[PDB]
Amino acid sequence: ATQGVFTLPANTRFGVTAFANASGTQTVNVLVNNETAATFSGQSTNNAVIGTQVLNSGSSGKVQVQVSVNGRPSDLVSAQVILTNELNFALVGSEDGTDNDYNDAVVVINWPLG
Amino acid sequence: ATQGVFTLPANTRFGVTAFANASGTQTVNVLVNNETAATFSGQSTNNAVIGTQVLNSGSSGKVQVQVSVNGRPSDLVSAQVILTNELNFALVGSEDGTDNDYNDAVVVINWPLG
Amino acid sequence: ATQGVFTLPANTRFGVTAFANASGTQTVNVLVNNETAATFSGQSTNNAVIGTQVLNSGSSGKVQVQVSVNGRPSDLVSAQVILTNELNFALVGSEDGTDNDYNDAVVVINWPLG
Amino acid sequence: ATQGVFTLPANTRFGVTAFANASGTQTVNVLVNNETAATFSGQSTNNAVIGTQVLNSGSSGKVQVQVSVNGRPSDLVSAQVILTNELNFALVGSEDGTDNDYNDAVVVINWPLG
Ligand SMILES: CO[C@H]1O[C@H](CO)[C@@H](O)[C@H](O)[C@@H]1O
Ligand SMILES: CO[C@H]1O[C@H](CO)[C@@H](O)[C@H](O)[C@@H]1O
Ligand SMILES: CO[C@H]1O[C@H](CO)[C@@H](O)[C@H](O)[C@@H]1O
Ligand SMILES: C[C@@H]1O[C@@H](O)[C@@H](O)[C@H](O)[C@@H]1O
Ligand SMILES: [Ca+2]
Ligand SMILES: [Ca+2]
Ligand SMILES: [Ca+2]
Ligand SMILES: [Ca+2]
Ligand SMILES: [Ca+2]
Ligand SMILES: [Ca+2]
Ligand SMILES: [Ca+2]
Ligand SMILES: [Ca+2]
Repeated sequence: ATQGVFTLPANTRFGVTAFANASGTQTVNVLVNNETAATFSGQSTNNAVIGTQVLNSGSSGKVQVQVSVNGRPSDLVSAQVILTNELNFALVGSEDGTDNDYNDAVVVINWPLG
Repeated sequence: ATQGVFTLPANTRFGVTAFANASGTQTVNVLVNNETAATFSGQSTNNAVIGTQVLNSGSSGKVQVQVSVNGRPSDLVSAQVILTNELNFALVGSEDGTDNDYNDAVVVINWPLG
Repeated sequence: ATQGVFTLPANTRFGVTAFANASGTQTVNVLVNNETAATFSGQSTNNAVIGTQVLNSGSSGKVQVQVSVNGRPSDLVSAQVILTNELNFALVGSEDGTDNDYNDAVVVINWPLG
Repeated sequence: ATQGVFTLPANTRFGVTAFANASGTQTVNVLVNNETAATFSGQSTNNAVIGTQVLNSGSSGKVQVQVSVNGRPSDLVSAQVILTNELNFALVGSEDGTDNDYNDAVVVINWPLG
């Protein structure tokens, strides 16, 4: 099943934050309406924030997260959770190797802001 | 129902990260085994990452999040999600006022690390 | 925070199913646009399905679950989960007593159908 | 990533419930410790409960859901969500074709019971 793709309300600002837990350098791309809107890279085995940004979901609301390590696409897991019918999380884990911890890059998207 | 209380794996490192989306200055307290282990604070209406820290869940694994604004406790919502039976997120929203956006302080706990 | 309230896409069919795990008879009311659209009741300590039905979310998409036992509303917990950006679950637990297992009536709403 | 595999607490009763939304007849097999413990089959495009049963997670706590149509395995998605640190839902969707609604068989596992 496709993972790392989310439909947000149109024209809405959202936060995106990435963490690293891996020997490999993680590259996280965030695409809005199929175009790159943010890119974070970094290396940590201690959950360091490797980037945070606020983006607008645009006319389509389509947001996609991709993760790669030295060009090799990571396998992704994802889901969206909504609390009290108001607060949205779109969550992504990724695996760059064999241990299947799926934390090598972790991406959190949250909305609404403000 | 009680919110913002999570049972983590014992003796295990986790990340805790807080975001602010409010006019009021937020204070987030993270308790491990009923003792304050981290405090974050800030003021942003644009998702500032007011704190992020790696903690150990200790012998009992009990982790609790509390949020206050100028000394008044905020109302909390929370849940835990698990992806691919391995990757864990404990999620907290909080409301300091009347609009019920529940994003005034947002806290994400993630494990495992490394 | 309010619990058991969900915004579905407008005019969309959804499933609603309730289970019982308690000594007392559970009455589950499902409201669409703030009117009772279905009512289920039954008693089980073994997760019996006490009702299942297909409903339409109507013009507003507003769906609410309420649970009553022994003449009093139960305390509710809830969340919505979306898998692969397609499959939606709106989940409700409820507590009628003192043990805080929150399973006394469990309600599952799922969409889309077909 | 692997989907449809959950680790439950050992020796614990849980509910498993399957729904169908597809032209193809769905077959759902629920494995406990790698042996089939329940099986449900049926065709519906209206969310029929093609089966619901109480099982015991046994010594291993390993529960796996498989879905097929006339022997052809469906693609699975899944996640687990925990409410108020107490109430567990393990969720499965499945896709037997090309439209990616992932609702062709939907399986919900809930615990604890009683
Ligand atoms: C050496 O192990 C670490 O690094 C690899 C490669 O980045 C990760 O897959 C793994 O989960 C660990 O974080
Ligand atoms: C002025 O409104 C903003 O600030 C208040 C007080 O902090 C929040 O409750 C609200 O959601 C907005 O973020
Ligand atoms: C005809 O379309 C229906 O049946 C196919 C095959 O079962 C499903 O994949 C699809 O989602 C619809 O439910
Ligand atoms: C048999 C018992 O019945 C009620 O007291 C419930 O609140 C308990 O959770 C338990 O199910
Ligand atoms: Ca890894
Ligand atoms: Ca890792
Ligand atoms: Ca607010
Ligand atoms: Ca706010
Ligand atoms: Ca109870
Ligand atoms: Ca009960
Ligand atoms: Ca399908
Ligand atoms: Ca279908």
